[PDB]
Amino acid sequence: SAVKAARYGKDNVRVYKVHKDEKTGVQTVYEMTVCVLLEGEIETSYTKADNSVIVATDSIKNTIYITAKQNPVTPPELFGSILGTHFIEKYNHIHAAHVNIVCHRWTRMDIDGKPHPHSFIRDSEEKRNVQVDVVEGKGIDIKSSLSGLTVLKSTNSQFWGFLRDEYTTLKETWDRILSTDVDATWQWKNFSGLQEVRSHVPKFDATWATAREVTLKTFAEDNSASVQATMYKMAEQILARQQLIETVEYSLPNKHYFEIDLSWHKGLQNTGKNAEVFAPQSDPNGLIKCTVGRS
Amino acid sequence: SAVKAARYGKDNVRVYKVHKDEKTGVQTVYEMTVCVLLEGEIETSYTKADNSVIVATDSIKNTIYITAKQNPVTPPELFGSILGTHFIEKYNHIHAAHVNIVCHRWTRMDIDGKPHPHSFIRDSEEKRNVQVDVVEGKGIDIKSSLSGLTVLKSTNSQFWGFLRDEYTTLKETWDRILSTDVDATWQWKNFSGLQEVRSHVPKFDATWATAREVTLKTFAEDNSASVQATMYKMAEQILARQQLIETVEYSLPNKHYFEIDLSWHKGLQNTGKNAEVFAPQSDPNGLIKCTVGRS
Amino acid sequence: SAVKAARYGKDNVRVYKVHKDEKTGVQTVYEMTVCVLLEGEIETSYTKADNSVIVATDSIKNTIYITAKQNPVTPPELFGSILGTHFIEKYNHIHAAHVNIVCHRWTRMDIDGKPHPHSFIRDSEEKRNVQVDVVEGKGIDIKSSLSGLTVLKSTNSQFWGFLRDEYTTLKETWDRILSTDVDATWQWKNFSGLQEVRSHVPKFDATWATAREVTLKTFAEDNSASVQATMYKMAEQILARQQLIETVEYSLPNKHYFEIDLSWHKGLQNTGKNAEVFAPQSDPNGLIKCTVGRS
Amino acid sequence: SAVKAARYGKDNVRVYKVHKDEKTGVQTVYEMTVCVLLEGEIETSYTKADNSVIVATDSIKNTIYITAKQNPVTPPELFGSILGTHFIEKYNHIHAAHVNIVCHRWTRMDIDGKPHPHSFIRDSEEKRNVQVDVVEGKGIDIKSSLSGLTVLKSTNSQFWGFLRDEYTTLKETWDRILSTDVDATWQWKNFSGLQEVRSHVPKFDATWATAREVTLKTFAEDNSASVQATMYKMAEQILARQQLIETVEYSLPNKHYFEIDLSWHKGLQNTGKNAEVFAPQSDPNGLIKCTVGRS
Ligand SMILES: O=c1[nH]c(=O)c2[nH]c(=S)[nH]c2[nH]1
Ligand SMILES: O=c1[nH]c(=O)c2[nH]c(=S)[nH]c2[nH]1
Ligand SMILES: O=c1[nH]c(=O)c2[nH]c(=S)[nH]c2[nH]1
Ligand SMILES: O=c1[nH]c(=O)c2[nH]c(=S)[nH]c2[nH]1
Ligand SMILES: O=c1[nH]c(=O)c2[nH]c(=S)[nH]c2[nH]1
Ligand SMILES: O=c1[nH]c(=O)c2[nH]c(=S)[nH]c2[nH]1
Ligand SMILES: O=c1[nH]c(=O)c2[nH]c(=S)[nH]c2[nH]1
Ligand SMILES: O=c1[nH]c(=O)c2[nH]c(=S)[nH]c2[nH]1
Ligand code: NA
Ligand code: NA
Ligand code: NA
Ligand code: NA
Repeated sequence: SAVKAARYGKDNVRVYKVHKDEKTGVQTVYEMTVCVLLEGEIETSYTKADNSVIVATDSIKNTIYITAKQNPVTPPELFGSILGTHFIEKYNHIHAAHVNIVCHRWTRMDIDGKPHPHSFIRDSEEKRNVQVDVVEGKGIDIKSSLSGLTVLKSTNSQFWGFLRDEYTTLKETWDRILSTDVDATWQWKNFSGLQEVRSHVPKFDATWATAREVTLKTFAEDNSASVQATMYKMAEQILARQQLIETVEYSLPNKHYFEIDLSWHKGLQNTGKNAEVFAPQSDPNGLIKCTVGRS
Repeated sequence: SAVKAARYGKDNVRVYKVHKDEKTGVQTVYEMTVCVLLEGEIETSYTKADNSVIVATDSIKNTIYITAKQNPVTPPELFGSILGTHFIEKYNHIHAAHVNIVCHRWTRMDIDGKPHPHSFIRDSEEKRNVQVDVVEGKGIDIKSSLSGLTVLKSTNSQFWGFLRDEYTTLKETWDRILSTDVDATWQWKNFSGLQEVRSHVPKFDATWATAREVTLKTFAEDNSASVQATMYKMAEQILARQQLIETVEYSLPNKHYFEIDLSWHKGLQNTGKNAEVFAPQSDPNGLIKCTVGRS
Repeated sequence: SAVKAARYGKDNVRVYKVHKDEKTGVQTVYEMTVCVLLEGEIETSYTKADNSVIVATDSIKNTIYITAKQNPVTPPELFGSILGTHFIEKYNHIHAAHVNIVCHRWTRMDIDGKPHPHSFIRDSEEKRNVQVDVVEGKGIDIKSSLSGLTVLKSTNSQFWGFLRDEYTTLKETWDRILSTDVDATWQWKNFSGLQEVRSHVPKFDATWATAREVTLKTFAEDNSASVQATMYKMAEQILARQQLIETVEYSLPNKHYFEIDLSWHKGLQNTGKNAEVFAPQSDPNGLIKCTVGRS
Repeated sequence: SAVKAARYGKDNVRVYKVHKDEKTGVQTVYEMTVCVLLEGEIETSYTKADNSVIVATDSIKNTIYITAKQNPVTPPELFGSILGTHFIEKYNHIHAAHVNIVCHRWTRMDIDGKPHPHSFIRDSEEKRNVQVDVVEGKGIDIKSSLSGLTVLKSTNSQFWGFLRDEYTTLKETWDRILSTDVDATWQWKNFSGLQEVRSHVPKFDATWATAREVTLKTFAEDNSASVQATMYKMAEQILARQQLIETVEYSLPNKHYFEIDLSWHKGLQNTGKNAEVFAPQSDPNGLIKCTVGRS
């Protein structure tokens, strides 16, 4: 036998950081969950019980906290690039570092219509994420994403004109509910190293804001022919608004809301134009994916 | 043997309802999860295989949807009272109906600074709940609550002066992080029946807004001596602002954020006034409860 | 305002203990999750910021580990009684201690048909639980339970003869699937204190084994008229086999498996006696409860 | 813009099937969760609102149930190959079908030491899975796996000799607890189509049994130098026992159990050889991966 691929590290590392402005007295908090997996000349730890090549996962954890102490943790594209660069520079035998960051929401509270200097709310489980792959000799590859953005529109979605054969029972519709959990990922141009990532730092928060804004406005305003056609519109707009990204990927479930025929009970009309009460369906669900690139 | 207590029904019934204003073109959505458990002269279904006394759970489900078609589903205190009243009136042998409602958030979207007529976002997993117990001969007992309201303050929490003995290792602190998931419940005066519940309908949304506002402002502004002392302040203020509630109950976890001593690494100072990076702890957690009534 | 009820403590405390027999070389492991909530003369911590009455939750955590070091952790009825007794004896102002224990499964592995001396498997998420309430002046109240025992029978369940009215659509059946997650609780006679609990220690594991065996055999062998009638049989048998318990409580969901009519496709017959492929339903679910006592 | 990749279909489709032997009266149940994603000449559904190319996801769901009615659902490698082959043969414009199957455990009950003909238990959340990729022109690619197999050994694990530098605080150990959730995947030789998959059908259950047996016995018997070294041993043994698989992949978390120093309390000794009570850690966790192929 032979090792064909190997990586190891620390997952589910919870990290909080606070920034304090003691001129203004305003505090700002950041919370994330970090994973770091390393690759390199490590196969003998698997084949020969040679632990000399292992940077212990506990030491990887220590390194996350130390790096967070010594650097800004935002934007996450930058923090992940600094962290991954550390590992491949510090350790001659480590040749790639793979950093995932899940960013959790702590939105400043407004109290009596003024922002509070040190109190925050989790306004939803939506996440902002990065995957930063630092590969020695080959730069830094970054994917950015938003996930867990759960939305619903009650009309201005349609689905008709689909293939119909002996497996088909679904009725065409010109007016349905559409609800989904948005997972949207933008893939950046390869960066040559940390310096280039630093040179683009303002584009990271700006591109996440553009992706979110395009998602929300397109979802709300598109009289949707299908999940596929709406998601494609979102992707092309994001590509047109940030030339340093190469592709945009969407993964959208179709979280179904079924009409309920009540006409068996006192003639009640609850279907079609009369549909008011629906049964949200936990499973199954459609799942629609696409990756959009430039022509 | 003998049956001492028995109840049965349908749980986890997902319900959506839409309201359409075709003068303004504005749609409004509501989504909940309902459970209904019935009690009455039903013991023979357990002891003698007598199913004649059972209102099938599927029929209970049908009844939830029909009631939702025929009535407003808001406020949930009203909807639960209508639903529970139906069961004890319709069925001579059913003497109590226990209705739980979990209300899910679908907040209208703002697009380009205007509210959208039919697009919504799940802005957090915070719930609004009711437990409505309709008991024949004895009125309607309602508990209202908010749950899953997750908050954090980065300073202006303290914990010192606690008991110290041979089991104690915890250091006193005059400046700590406080984070919790708020579960707050207000218990209404018994209502004599549906008419009385209807007569108070505006107080339900108003009291939920008061509880939420008091929670948020007290959490943000109290320089907290302990979780106990802060939660008590919230409860007394809610009681002073709604005379039709009898008690306020809080259940608050203390979701710990631990300092990380890094001085073992290049002398790094990250404790006390220098604390910037912390380790959020998933478990264990303090859990602090109280029920506050009037003197 | 006034405090009407208050309790505080530590939740979600994970605990492992190992026993090593260095005559036989056999090791045995135990893993649980513990919560302890205390009551007593503590209201001033809520109303007056008086932390002197608080046994810090961290010290409660320390106490769980110390008690686990100094005593057997099995059976959980005993461990919870020792722990709760400690708090009300150690602290004059603490008058009740409420201990919940969730016991996790670590079943010894068999390798090449022999039990392994120190390797274990989690053979399901079924739990064994206790709630032990130690109340000064009033003894020790113990509830024991098994939960998360998930079972299915593919036939020999029926449901017919139920009430039928204008809310009913469900078809009678003489042959259905029955699946549930069993939650079964037995409530012990009040114990006067720790000595009496100790005097009954072998009855705790024996009664849990009886409850489990009765559950499994009755579920498998009863040609069930309804969930209610089967669960009642289980409860009466457990009461007849342990005179020191006063009541048995069951809470059983009816996790539905729906037939799928495929006759629209090439005449396929998949209903009634021809039913082979079914759609398991995640929600909603029936929920059936009863508490059985002695006549 | 241009579509670079696209796939769509139905996820989270719950399926039960029963087999009845009415000579022996024995029933056997199978339960799974299925996902099917299709690829092909479908980009115009995204770019031009052309739904003519879409096989509706509801029809994909119908097709899963129909295929389950008409064929055995075991072994899952076979069922997934039949299902995926259907889509690329039925639809000229569909060129790949990607089928995931999660198989749930329903183990026959033993009652009074005899197997019961129609009653079953969920003996753990361990799953058996397949990913079957049917690609027109290019055969069938199958990955098989076991996941959620949670194990613990209380001794006969070590971790010493790892790299030590200014980021290292971890103490070497010659006797630790090792616990993990096993995710193990074997990748089969490409099959030319359904006929070849059928020709190997007995090897699927046999190879899953070999992988499980090798995992369990190696975990229990290896005096482990590290997670890496133990997992590698498992992989090489599986490769030596099934020549039709090309690689074996393991992904193992190191679910940490920390010693608890209690010597601050009455001199209690609970570390090193005296370690009996431990704190299981929910997060973070080491994560160790490797893919093993043949030399
Ligand atoms: O692409 C990745 N996504 C993740 O969410 C993740 N988590 C860990 S660990 N590695 C990775 N890689
Ligand atoms: O937008 C949709 N895309 C699909 O592929 C599909 N299939 C079914 S069913 N509804 C929908 N809706
Ligand atoms: O008090 C209750 N709370 C709940 O969340 C609930 N759910 C069901 S079912 N009954 C109840 N009762
Ligand atoms: O506010 C608090 N109440 C407590 O009872 C307690 N115990 C520990 S530890 N921290 C805290 N904080
Ligand atoms: O009766 C109880 N059951 C539990 O599961 C639990 N958990 C905590 S904390 N107290 C309690 N009390
Ligand atoms: O055993 C049952 N009890 C019930 O109350 C009920 N209701 C429906 S529907 N099925 C069942 N089955
Ligand atoms: O490789 C896969 N694994 C899965 O668990 C899965 N689920 C769906 S949908 N496709 C896939 N593909
Ligand atoms: O087996 C192990 N592999 C590792 O890479 C590692 N790191 C730490 S910490 N413990 C362990 N154990
Ligand atoms: Na390197
Ligand atoms: Na009645
Ligand atoms: Na006391
Ligand atoms: Na094809």
